[PDB]
Amino acid sequence: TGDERFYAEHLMPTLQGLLDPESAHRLAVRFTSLGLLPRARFQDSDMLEVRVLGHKFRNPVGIAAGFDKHGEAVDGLYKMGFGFVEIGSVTPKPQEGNPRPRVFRLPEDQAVINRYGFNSHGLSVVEHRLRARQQKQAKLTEDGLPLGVNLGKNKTSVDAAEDYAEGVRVLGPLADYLVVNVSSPNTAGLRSLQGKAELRRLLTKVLQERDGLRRVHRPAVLVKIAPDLTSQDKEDIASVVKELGIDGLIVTNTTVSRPAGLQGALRSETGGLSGKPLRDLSTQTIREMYALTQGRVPIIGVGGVSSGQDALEKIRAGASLVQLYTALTFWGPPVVGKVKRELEALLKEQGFGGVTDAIGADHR
Ligand SMILES: Cc1cc2nc3c(=O)[nH]c(=O)nc-3n(C[C@H](O)[C@H](O)[C@H](O)COP(=O)(O)O)c2cc1C
Ligand SMILES: COC(=O)/C(CN)=C1\SCC(=O)N1c1ccc(Br)cc1
Ligand SMILES: O=C(O)c1cc(=O)[nH]c(=O)[nH]1
Repeated sequence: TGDERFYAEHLMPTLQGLLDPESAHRLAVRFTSLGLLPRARFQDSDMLEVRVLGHKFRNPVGIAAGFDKHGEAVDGLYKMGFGFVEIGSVTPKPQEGNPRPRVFRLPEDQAVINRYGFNSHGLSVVEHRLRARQQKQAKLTEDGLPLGVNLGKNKTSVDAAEDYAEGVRVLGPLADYLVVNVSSPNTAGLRSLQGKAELRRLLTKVLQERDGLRRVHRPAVLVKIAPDLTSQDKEDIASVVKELGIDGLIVTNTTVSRPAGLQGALRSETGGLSGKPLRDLSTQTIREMYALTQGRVPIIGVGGVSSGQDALEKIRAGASLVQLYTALTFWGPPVVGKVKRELEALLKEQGFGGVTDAIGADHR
């Protein structure tokens, strides 16, 4: 399309030339929340529908956590053509996150590095925001457009599992799925929650809290993992997820690694790296986790998706659904329909009747 070129060649480079990335993000959140978006001309075909996590998803392409941290732009993101929206991470108490600057573009790499540190309006503020559109969301959910809520921990929390439990109690009843984010690289100690003994204790407490919610308000619970895990850590996660009946995995968060070859001047900033250089590390992590779980645990695949091919690679490796964030920085809103159109094309070329038939196809 005309819109795809204009955004990619003119609008987004202009925005980047005028605004630091934090400012640009805030402007984007505001524009999205007001629906000031190009026409999403693409119409989701039936071949893109997926049923997973107790829900229908109109298309498998979602917005990854971090773009709408505080649940301000949900409706605008469905307008953009996402099949599902995930907000957060949300922490129990409000907190400012790290000092500025804390996000960095690597345009030569089609990558970003961030160290926001869980800036968050907190559970109460987000609860009230979601409550104001709760039945609008119920209708969307029924129509195949579900909502996820991603939960974090405050910086000075003295009991991580209690922070997560509080999130389950407060936002659980407003979500179609919850995400226990134990993979931010930007909160000290947080990734150690991925260890076997810590995850089992943490997850058992999360699941108990969830199961105490009334049936119509009881979300699926997913765990979001890092791309930097050891083999032992992956095996341990898979074991715990099976043991406890965790509903799904989100694979992956940003990487603390710096793959060889990065060109951006800002490559050595501290934080998590996203976008193109994370792509195949994330696809590989999906593949491994799918195998370790016997294909029985739904996976949301994320990291470096900016085309239909990238989405199909993750689906074929084991993802039921995919998410993207960093591709918007570079391509803007038209990227969404681009992914979807390309994905539909490739599915037909590869002889799949729909997305569902492609899930895990590389393992067979
Ligand atoms: C600026 C920024 C902020 C993020 N904040 C969060 C977050 O609060 N919670 C979370 O689970 N992931 C967070 N993420 C990670 C993304 O959800 C996603 O896992 C990652 O960026 C890989 O996808 P991408 O390459 O399409 O950006 C963030 C990513 C970026 C770029
Ligand atoms: C001055 O800023 C704009 O014109 C923007 C952007 N943030 C526009 S114009 C139409 C549009 O879609 N956006 C936009 C919205 C979300 C995102 Br993500 C990127 C750009
Ligand atoms: O720093 C953050 O808030 C954030 C960054 C990120 O890359 N991942 C995440 O889970 N949190």
